Amino acid sequence: QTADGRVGLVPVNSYVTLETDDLDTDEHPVTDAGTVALEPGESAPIVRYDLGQPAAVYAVGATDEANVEYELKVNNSKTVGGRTNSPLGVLNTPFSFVEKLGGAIPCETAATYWAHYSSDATGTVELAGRMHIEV
Amino acid sequence: PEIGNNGAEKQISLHKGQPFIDTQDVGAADPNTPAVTIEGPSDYVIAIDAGTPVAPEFRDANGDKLDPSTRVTIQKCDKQGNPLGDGIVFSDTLGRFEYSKMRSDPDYMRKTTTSLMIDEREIVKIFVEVPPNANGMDADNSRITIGDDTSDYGKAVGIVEHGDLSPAESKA
Amino acid sequence: QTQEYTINHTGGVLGDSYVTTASNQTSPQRETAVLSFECPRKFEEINYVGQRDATRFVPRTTESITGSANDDTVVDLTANIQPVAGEEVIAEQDYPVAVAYNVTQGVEVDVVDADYAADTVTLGTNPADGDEVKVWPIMSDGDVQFRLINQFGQEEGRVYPWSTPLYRWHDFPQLKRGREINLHGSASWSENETLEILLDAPQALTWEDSDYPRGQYVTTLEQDVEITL
Repeated sequence: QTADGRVGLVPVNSYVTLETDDLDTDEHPVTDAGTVALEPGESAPIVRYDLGQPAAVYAVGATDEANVEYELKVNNSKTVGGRTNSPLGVLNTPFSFVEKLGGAIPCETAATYWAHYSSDATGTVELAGRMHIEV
Repeated sequence: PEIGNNGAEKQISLHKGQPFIDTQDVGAADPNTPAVTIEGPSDYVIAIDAGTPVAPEFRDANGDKLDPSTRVTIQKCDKQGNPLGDGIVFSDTLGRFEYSKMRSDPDYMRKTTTSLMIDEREIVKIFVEVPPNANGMDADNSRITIGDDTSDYGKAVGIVEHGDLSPAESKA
Repeated sequence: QTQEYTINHTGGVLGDSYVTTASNQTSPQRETAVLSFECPRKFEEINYVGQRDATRFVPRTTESITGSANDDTVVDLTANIQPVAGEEVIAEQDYPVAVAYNVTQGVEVDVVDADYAADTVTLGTNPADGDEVKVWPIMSDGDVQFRLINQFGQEEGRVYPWSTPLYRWHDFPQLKRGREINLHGSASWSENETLEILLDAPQALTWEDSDYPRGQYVTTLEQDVEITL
């Protein structure tokens, strides 16, 4: 009846959904199915967005463990949420920044969802995640 | 008796035996762990100029110096212990000080690179990168000093009470 | 934006992956590549300036002997030798010209003095017959230089044409402003591009031995650079 364009009409060919299989070959820890992390407590990355152009973070999700911390950082320095025991978001039900608050996290150069494995813990761990981005 | 109204911008220096500073032991290959933590006291403002001297004097538990390939990095942090890329200063190696004459000599006196400021509630950390198969740091014998009071050489750490000046909020 | 950091022959701001070390070659005198640093993914660019950025590079070599019944207390060498910035005395130097270690007696070995004219050095101890020894004397008679690589092993230029001798490098007292060393040239590069630090000298230098007392990594490099975040 009225206001067909009210929904927003996000720009097409400007929206991406990353996975673990798109990090690189360069970064050391990687497998075929999902990311791993060493026992002494390596800071294994799960998701990374490297691209010279800016972007915005609409959503994040990742697996969960018992003795692991996680964080998310816009450019290569700054973390937004310092640390967490029970992470935000999971697979098939991620954490929508736009839903839970107004706006989205901007990103100029690159973003990264790091995972810190606690040295107190022991044994190998497999991890994975997903992230929804718009330029 | 008579005392002069000294200026608010007081010239000071930092060391271990203070309340707003802390340290903790370190092992090997542990960059994320800060060996030393500093925090801004309440209603005060600290200022560290670019030509400020720096002086870590870490040790081993047995009373030895560590591998000079070891690295030291002073670094400013946002609140919640969160580091930052900008504002960092003094990414130096643990060698090439000659601790004997280090503070003594203006030559051995290694200064910072860029200016720095600490708002009332902020953090500055000192990360250390030791190569593996080496000895760990011992907090009983380690120490930091920065700034140079009490010498015509070097610079000093500025401090001011926030509640005195009106544009202190603007400067922060 | 811009900072002034130090970078080392291991890890540091890079992370031990985009460094690589290597030894030289002896019989064919050739401009080997002993070290190289590749700009990682995360940085924007790296700069490098002469007469602005300080430097340090302490190399050594390795040699061995065989214990004998006769009281040696002295060993010849295959490398030209001099003191650290010049002096006959030991323990006054900025660092020891030479280090020795006995395999059997897992202990350090002091040094008294040396001729410093021929390839000679004294030992203070009295090694036993059959005991294995290692020594890491100073190195001499070499040249050092820089070059850039555009991701492919494919040179485009050279920082500074004329090589500086490592001999002179040891001669100057290091780590003194005014007397600090500062090469020439103004280089800059970006992501995944490499700076190679190259060596031309006969004697076989080292990076790792796993039985050296004064630290794990024997030699070292420590260079100042400017980085754009």
